Amino acid sequence: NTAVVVVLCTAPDEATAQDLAAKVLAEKLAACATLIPGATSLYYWEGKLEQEYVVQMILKTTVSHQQALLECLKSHHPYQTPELLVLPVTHGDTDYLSWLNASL
Amino acid sequence: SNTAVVVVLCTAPDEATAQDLAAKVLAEKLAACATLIPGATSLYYWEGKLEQEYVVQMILKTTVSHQQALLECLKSHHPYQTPELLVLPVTHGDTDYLSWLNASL
Amino acid sequence: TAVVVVLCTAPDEATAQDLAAKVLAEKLAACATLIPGATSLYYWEGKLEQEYVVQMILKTTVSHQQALLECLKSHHPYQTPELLVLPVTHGDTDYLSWLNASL
Repeated sequence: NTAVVVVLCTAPDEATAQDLAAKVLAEKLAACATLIPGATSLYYWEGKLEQEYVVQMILKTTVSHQQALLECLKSHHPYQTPELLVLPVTHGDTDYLSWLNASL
Repeated sequence: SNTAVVVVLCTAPDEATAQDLAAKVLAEKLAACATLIPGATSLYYWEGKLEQEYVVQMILKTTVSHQQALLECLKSHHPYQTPELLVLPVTHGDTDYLSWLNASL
Repeated sequence: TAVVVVLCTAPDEATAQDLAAKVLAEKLAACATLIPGATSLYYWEGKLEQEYVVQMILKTTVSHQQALLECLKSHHPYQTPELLVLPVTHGDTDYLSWLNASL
C-alpha cells in the first residue's frame, strides 16, 4: 500500500529536536516531524543504569529516502550513536500519503 | 486464533478533539483502545515555509479488518482536510492482550 | 539480529521506572523511553474508561521479544497489560550494533 515509513530518533532536548527536524525538512528528507517532549530514557552504561531527559521524535519519509534521512540526522545529532530506527507503514489514507510524497 | 493487530497514528489539534475522536471510534467499535499524548509538536512545510503546531498524538489499536473503517471514521470527523492517518503493523504481542483487543471489536 | 520496538503502558511513573529498570537489568531490553502525561481510553465491561498512563517504548531484538513480554507482564500490576511488538525494517548500523551488543 505504501513505501512511506516512520523513523524514530531520540533527542536530548527540544532545541536539538527542533533544528534536527527543521534541518531534515528543509533538505526535504522528511515530509513532517512530530516531537514528544517530557520523556526520559533509561539504558545501561558501564555496569551503571543511566537515565536522561529526552524528546521522542517521529519523522515520516519513504524507504527510498530512509538511508539519506538517517545519515542527515546522524551527521547533525550531538550524540555519537543516536537512536535511528525505521518502522514500516503498512497502510495510510491516500490523501495523506500523497501529501507526504509530494513533500519529499 | 486472533486477527492481526495494528497501531494507528493520528494527530489532533487539541485534547478536546482528541478525546472526542477517540470516544467516537471506540463507541463505533472501530478501535479497541486509544492512547493520547498531549503537548506534542508537529513540524512540516506548507506553502514554502516551516509550520509548527501544538498537537496531541493519538495511538489507536485495532485489527487489520477494521483499519480501513477506522481511518474512514477518523477522517470523516477530523477538523482538517488531510489528517495524519498511518497504520503500523504489530508483528507480535501478548496473547491475552491481543485476545482482549480482538474480542473488544 | 532484527530489532523491534515494544509498547507497554504503566499506571504510574514509579511503576514505569521499576519495569524498565528490571527488564534492562535482566538484559531483556537495550533501552526504554518513558513518556508521562498520557491517557488511555477504552471500553471495559460496557463502560468508557480513561486512565492516566506513562507510555513506554522499549528496544530489544526479535530473539528477546518473547522473554521481554513475559518479564514485563510478570512484574506489571495489571493482569493483562498492553504488550505490543512492532518490527524495525532498517536502522543505523552503529546503533543496531550497540543495541545487539547491549544484550
